[PDB]
Amino acid sequence: GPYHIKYAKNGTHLLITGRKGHVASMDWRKGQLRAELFLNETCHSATYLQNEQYFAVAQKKYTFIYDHEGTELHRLKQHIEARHLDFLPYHYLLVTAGETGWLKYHDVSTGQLVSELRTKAGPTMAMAQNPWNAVMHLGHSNGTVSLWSPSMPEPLVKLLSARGPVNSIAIDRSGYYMATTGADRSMKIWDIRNFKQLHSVESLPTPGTNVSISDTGLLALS
Amino acid sequence: KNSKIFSPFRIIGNVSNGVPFATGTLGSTFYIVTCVGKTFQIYDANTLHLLFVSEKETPSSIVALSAHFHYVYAAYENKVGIYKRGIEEHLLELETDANVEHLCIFGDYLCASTDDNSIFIYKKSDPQDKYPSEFYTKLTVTEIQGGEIVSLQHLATYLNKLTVVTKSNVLLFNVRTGKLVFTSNEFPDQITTAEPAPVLDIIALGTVTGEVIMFNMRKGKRIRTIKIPQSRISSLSFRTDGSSHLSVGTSSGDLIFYDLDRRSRIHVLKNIHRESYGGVTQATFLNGQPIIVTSGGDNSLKEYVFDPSLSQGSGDVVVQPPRYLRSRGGHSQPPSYIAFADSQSHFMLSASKDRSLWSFSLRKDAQSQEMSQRLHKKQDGGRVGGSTIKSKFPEIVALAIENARIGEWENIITAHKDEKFARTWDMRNKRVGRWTFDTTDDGFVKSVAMSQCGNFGFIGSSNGSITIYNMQSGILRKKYKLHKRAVTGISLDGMNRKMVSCGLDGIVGFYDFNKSTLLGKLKLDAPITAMVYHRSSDLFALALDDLSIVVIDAVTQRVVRQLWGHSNRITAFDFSPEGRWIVSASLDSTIRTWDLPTGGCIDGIIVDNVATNVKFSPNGDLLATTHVTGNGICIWTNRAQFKTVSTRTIDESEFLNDIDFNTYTSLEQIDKELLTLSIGPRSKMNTLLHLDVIRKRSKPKEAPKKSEKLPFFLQLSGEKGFESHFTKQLREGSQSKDYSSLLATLINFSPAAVDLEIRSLNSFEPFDEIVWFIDALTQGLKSNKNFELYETFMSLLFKAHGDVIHANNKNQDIASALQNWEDVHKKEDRLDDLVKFCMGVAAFVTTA
Amino acid sequence: YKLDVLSSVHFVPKPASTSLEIRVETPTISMEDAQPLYMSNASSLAPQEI
Amino acid sequence: KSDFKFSNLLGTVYRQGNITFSDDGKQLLSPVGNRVSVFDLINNKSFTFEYEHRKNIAAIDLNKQGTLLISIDEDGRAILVNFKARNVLHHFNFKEKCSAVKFSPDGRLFALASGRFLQIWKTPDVNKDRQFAPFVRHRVHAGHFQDITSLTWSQDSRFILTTSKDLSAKIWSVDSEEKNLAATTFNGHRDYVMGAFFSHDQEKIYTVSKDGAVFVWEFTKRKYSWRITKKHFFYANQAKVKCVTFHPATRLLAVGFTSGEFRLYDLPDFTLIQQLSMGQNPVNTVSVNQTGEWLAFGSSKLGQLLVYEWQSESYILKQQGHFDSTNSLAYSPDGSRVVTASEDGKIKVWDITSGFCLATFEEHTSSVTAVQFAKRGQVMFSSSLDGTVRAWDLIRYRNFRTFTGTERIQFNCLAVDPSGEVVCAGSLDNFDIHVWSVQTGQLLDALSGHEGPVSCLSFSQENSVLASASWDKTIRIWSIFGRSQQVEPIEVYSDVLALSMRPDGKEVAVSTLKGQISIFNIEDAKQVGNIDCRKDIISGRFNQDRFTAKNSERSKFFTTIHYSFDGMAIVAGGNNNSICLYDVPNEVLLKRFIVSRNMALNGTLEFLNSKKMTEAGSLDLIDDAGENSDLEDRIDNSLPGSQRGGDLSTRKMRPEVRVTSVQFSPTANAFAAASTEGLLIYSTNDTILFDPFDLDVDVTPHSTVEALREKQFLNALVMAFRLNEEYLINKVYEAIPIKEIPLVASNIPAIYLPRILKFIGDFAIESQHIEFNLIWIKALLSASGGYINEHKYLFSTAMRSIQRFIVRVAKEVVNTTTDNKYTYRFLVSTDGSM
RNA sequence: CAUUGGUGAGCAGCGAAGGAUUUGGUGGAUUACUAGCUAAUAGCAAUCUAUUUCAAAGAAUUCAAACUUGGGGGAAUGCCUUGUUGA
Repeated sequence: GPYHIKYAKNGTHLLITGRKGHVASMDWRKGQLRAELFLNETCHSATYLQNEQYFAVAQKKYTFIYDHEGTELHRLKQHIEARHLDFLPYHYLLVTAGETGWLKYHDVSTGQLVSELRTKAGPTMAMAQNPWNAVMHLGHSNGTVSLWSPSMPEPLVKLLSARGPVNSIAIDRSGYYMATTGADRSMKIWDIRNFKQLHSVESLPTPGTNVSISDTGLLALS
Repeated sequence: KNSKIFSPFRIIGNVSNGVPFATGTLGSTFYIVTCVGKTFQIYDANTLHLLFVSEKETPSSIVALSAHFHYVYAAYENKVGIYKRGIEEHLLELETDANVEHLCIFGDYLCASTDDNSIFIYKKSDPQDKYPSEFYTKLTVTEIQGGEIVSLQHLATYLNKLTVVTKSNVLLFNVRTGKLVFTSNEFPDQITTAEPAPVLDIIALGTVTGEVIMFNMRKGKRIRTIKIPQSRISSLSFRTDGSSHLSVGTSSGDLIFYDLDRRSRIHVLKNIHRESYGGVTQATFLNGQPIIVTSGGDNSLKEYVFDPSLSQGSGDVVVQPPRYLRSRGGHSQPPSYIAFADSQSHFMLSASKDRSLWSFSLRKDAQSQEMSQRLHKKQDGGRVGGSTIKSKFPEIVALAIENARIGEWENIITAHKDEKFARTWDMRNKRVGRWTFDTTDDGFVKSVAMSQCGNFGFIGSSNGSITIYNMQSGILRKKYKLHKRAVTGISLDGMNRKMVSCGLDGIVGFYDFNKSTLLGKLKLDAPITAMVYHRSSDLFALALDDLSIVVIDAVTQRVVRQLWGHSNRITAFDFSPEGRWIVSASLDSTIRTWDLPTGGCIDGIIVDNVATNVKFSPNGDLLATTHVTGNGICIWTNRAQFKTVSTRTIDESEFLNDIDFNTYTSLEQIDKELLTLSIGPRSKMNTLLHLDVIRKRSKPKEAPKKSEKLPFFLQLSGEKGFESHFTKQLREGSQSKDYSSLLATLINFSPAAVDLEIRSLNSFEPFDEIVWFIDALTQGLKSNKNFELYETFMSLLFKAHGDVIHANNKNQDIASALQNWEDVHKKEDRLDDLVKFCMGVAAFVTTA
Repeated sequence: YKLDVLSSVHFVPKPASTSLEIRVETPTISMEDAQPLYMSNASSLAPQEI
Repeated sequence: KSDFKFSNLLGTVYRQGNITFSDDGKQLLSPVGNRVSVFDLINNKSFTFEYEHRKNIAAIDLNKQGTLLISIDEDGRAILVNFKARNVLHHFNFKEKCSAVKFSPDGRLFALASGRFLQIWKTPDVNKDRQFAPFVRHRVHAGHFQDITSLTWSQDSRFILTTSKDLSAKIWSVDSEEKNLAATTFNGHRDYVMGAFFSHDQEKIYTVSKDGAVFVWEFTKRKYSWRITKKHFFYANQAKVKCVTFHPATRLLAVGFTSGEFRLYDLPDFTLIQQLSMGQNPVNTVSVNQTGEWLAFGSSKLGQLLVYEWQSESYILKQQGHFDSTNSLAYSPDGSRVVTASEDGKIKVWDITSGFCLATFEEHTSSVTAVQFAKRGQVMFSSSLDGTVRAWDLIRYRNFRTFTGTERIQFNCLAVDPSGEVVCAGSLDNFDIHVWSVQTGQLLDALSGHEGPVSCLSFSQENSVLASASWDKTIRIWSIFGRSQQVEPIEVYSDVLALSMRPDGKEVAVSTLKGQISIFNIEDAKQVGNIDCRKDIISGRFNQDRFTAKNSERSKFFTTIHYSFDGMAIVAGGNNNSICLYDVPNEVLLKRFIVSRNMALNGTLEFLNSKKMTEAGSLDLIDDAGENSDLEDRIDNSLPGSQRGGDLSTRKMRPEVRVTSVQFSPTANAFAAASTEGLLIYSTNDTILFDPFDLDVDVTPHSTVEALREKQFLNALVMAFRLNEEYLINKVYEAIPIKEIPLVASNIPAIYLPRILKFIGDFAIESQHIEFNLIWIKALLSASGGYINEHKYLFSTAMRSIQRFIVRVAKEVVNTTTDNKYTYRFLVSTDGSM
């Protein structure tokens, strides 16, 4: 199916996932294939968690954790129905946000579910980690973005971004500027320290499906 | 020459006909318009699937084609049609009588050159519009300026210039003003082709010797001259991939590729199309791809690739030769024998005089392989003796196919011209089978047939013999020597019971097959040239030589019909899929549809071209015929399948509607004494009798939820006198003593209406309404129709107002009305008499 | 239920039972389905049952 | 003899897609998977079309004038059918999953919601002939952003407004000059939009969403354009809107939820007119009739249809079909009804001519394996896997007997004595035959001797012996009456698994696992002849078969057999895609039928598509489940490896094709086959076929009408028989008068006796001349009684139809007449009042 | 004496400028053929930008939300619910 790209943090490995079962972990630069899996359940996303060596893919119900060779190591009975995966890399925390309206942080070195947090607002429509802060910005179906932390069982702060569902958000590396596009054909550039929105492009001539910001302040919209 | 049953669908199996095709780019994709007689077809290029076909045949043949983005300009006889997606979006009739010869579009102008050297330039009306519409000017080329016009080109970056290339020189015409600007130096040869090169100002000119002239137009000087010797050059194309190659397709079947930088010939593809059918008639490199689409005149369109080089550093010096890529094709010669290959009407077999058996498809025109004549390795051990120069079989003159054992062994038996044996073929693998079937008396196979079960093949030779071969192991079993002339037809019943043969000694012979006896020997007058067996009715038909069709029932064993009326030889004929018509095409260029029951000709078509095969579909829907000239198969459909068809006699004019449309509307009532029932559903009586309990079971289990605020008159608020109509009509019927209109409305009323009015009759006063109602019902029972309905209306009256007339019994009016009622009901007990007799005797007969 | 379906309804039946159910006098028209037609008219009890 | 065609599909009422009414409101078009059933609810006559798709249907639309019918399956493949002809006009491929078709109310052009595009095409005329390409396009609009889920025409045909998972609705105009009049979009909902409708004067728009909200849009001020004036909401918590409809002339909004509820609101002002519960599964489609009186609801889980009249809360019909659960079949001893025993633990009596269920019995716990009638059509017996076999009385609807074993084995086949005193059942857990008496409830005996399970039982009627055939590779004939109690075995080459007995009772036909129908005489146990039936079988490759269909032998035998009532042909069917019709005295097949060409089953094709096979595995054995947008349609309730028990969700495999049972009809030349998609009923038309009988050059319709006008009735009738034309027989049959009926019926030939009996039976069950038909029947039975009582088997399925006519439609008129007579005698004879 | 066992040496017979077995690649079919792109009533297809903006419309369950859990025991500290103190 339609594939899905993740790069490693070194920028030296590439993890592709197709909507059917094709998951490939490859070296991309010297043209090697580290591990290829033909999972048959529809897979949604995948991240290299800490290395090129371990990666977690989200599957039809359960998240699975695979070795550097496709040797399946774990299946997570507690991470039900995820579509969004992430990994806080200094904290060694796998964050999974799903269709259950829940947000779970799972410490991957010990093996232990650090926190279960009940997003009230129903199935999560976007997710991006503030890297400089390591705080998860989720984006709900109401239009609200929510900054979340694994100690407080309450959202740290709720921002009303757009009318109707949030489609995709992405936070700059320096931890200062968030871009968020919503299905009312709109795109907001928000400031995160002091939480004042900067400027709001209002009529994109189709909804924006994805946003990303580089390490030079380049802002890419699809 | 029109018909009344059939109507032409399309002509199936053609790809190209020798008119140079045209290439049209859409976005980044390409299509290809090829000319097929009067219609054109629009092929994709990445896959060669048939996208479009022209929806209306032109009044004559198409001379030229050209294709802009969405629009296709087709130049037939005197006009130029502008089509989009197959539909004629504009017509452009020229003001001459001389035929149109060439056609070039560019800009806002359309330049059409009719054959007497006069170019008509048409202009777009509004510069936003989509095709040229208005006459603009009429240029002309006299003899002192040039010969016959060879081609009309346009070069890029030439404002209002039209490059007219004649047989002697190259001209440039300014088209807005209408003034000649240049005349080249006359070439000492005859020019046959032109082609604009993808560089500036350069046009390539192919002559009738072996010469390709690279000619400039800014200066007017022959830049290069490339000699093909002993050939005529037919089509030129350039490459635009990033390599500087040229393709010169000759009129001998060859296609030669040059590299213009090294002044070399890369390669030469030998004999891609037939020299006898024009050679290569168009070759086109697609625009930026290493793909050449070459179309010939032998009903074929191919396209080849240039694989990239096998070297690393050298590159353009080591060029791989061009290999094959996709292609479509058909028959080159006209088709000889056709046959419907399954009951879905999916596949046709078609064997043709270029010795090729194709399997055409009536659903998708890219499912149509050619059946392969590649022999199987022997099961004895010897070596098969033939020529080491491989060839095709002789042409096919008979075919039999049976899908009962398909994918297990062979199921086609084919009889070839002037050979002494038949071949087996396999429609699963689309290959030849491993058995060949001999006759064993030095006779050619004149006819063949197969069993229904798919086990036996009968070969009737040209000396009388019938040999019966098993098809799994292809082994000989029997031999029947009844005839001593040739055997022109064999068939076996669907029960494997009886077996008919017919032969040129005027003899039909009915054999048994489970025994090995002779049942009968009929002798007709003339020789017999064809037999068709309809197994579902056990009727076969024989086409004779006193020009008639003799229809013989095979069981009772005699002639039942003898259809007369053909005026020449009978070429082919076939049955209807149900056994009701015989369609026969004959050498007086006619196709007659005879009806078997009434015996007469019900339809006749005159064709322009004699028809050599006619086959009904195994389904009901299609007729497939094929003619003397034309490389396709004409498909017709059944107005009779989608409508009703009258059965009269037509032929003497052109060249009781009950019985005509063979439908019979039943009598409403036969006698005025016999009882009847109502004209309607047989459930109205039971519903009236039990109208309450059925609704009681229909109501749901629980109460539905409603609001509290609702309009009381919701039905009447669904937006957009004195008496009642039934009682008024009953009153007038009592006045006139005629209740016929009341009984009409009572039969008209629906279930509930009936119950509602009969309950709301008036029953308090001296009971005028009850008396009039019973009078109406007595008039109905005297009328003797709707007997169940009048009896059920009286039962409803007795269940509603039984207590009222029971209390007011022996009153004079109700007593008299009930007395007349009892008189007629007494008169109609005879139905119960009949039913009791029939039920008792039927029970005794069935059980005891 | 889950065990029978898993075992591909080959099993061994229930031992037996009894229960003294009741019945009620209704027309069989109202006993049968919900539909424009019918097939039987008599009551739901026999004359010796009433 | 053997020209059958697909007449009816019985026992399936609605499976998936779009339910339509006729324009008059009398006929109801509902999609079974490929075909389309049409029920005329007034005349009580159903049919189903012969053509079929390659996959399940997702859309239906009939024209206004009732001329054309477009049925679009899943994945684009439309078929355009001529309706009053029942014949396929054109096939057209739309390549995306088409969500909706709708003709315009004018009739000239139809719209198509396919992808995020709205396509508008022009209809082909019906008065013309067939073209290569009849569909001429009008326009294609592409304003939306996600898949378009609904489509509605304005009353005048110049506006369309569509509805999409964009969470938005959009008005397009048909005309380019009215683009400016109506080029707009409507936002504001929260989950989807599931309907957008015009008012009856198109100055209000109601848009309903999956969230559960209805917006009333109006063109008002605060130069001014299209506000929301009202926001009404359904306050359903877990339920979600699954299908909406709106009748604008009566202002009716009929909404169907995923809880089972449907609600009817009035909607300029949102008053709850009614709230009801169709079931306990989702409600998948709603439609109205043109008057606005009938509302047709359909659900796909359990596959049911419900036509409801809402002014008086009255179910016009409440039917529930069956899919992949039909273990057995029987006919009534008539062509009237068919009784099906189905895996849900149900028994249903279905009508034929109006394809609805008249009665359901629900006493067995587990699946009901087999069902028979007695030698009378008032009592039936059924045998099930809860280890019991029950009798049912089809006059007062009660199981009056429930026979059980002792050691509780579960019963597979049963057989019931002609003289209805003995019921014998055979299982696979015990391989002894258990026989009970019927009047007393006790068990008589256990006939033992079979090594290994008993597959089929049958009672030879006209001499009453028992034939039991078992995986012992053995037939065994028991004589269990007359104080002898004696056995005789016959040995076959393989383990026999179907059995049938001739109408005579003189021969047994057995069906073995080697692909052979063998036929044995029963006085002397010698084998008479066999039909080898292994090569005329269409077997299929499954999507999960790692071996070819040629090598696979799961489906190269027949597991159901039925002798005809003549005794001359056998119908045969098994676990494969072909039903075969064979001829016993000639041991050669008459015809083969292909039961389903639906690729959404499994054993249908022999050759799959290598474009579908990847080097991972087949592209069709990938979980398409967890892509779904519904928790309930995403979860998996399956068990590992189970088959043949429980619901169609509990097995994670594609439901295979099979024919579970076959029988010949007792009255007409038809046969029924209980298969995975229902009850396929095949029947013949002597109307359409031309099959004469002893013709000659003189016999002609013109000569026959000449004989009638010259008053030679015997000759006219005999010529019409030899032509065998149905309209000719009907013409002369109604043309001869009363006073010459007994003479003609005496001097009719013995060869044309069964033909005139068949004609009278069919014409009489559908004709209004009850007096003329009864006079004819009386004259024929009077003239030729001993001949029929002699040839009891040549006239069986003709005298049976004649008995049916007499009992069904003449005894009812006699009943009504006698009731009226006796009530009149009581009203006019008895004392009055006071 | 047989081999319904292997490995070889020769015939009879079949027999047109040879023959047999294995095998890599590409093309066409495997469902029934209405053309490409886009911001789409048109435009592009050698281009969408030095019109790409404005106007309009558009904000319930005051948060209803895991219908998504292998079986038993518990749950300090967490989390959920209810009450309480103090601001």
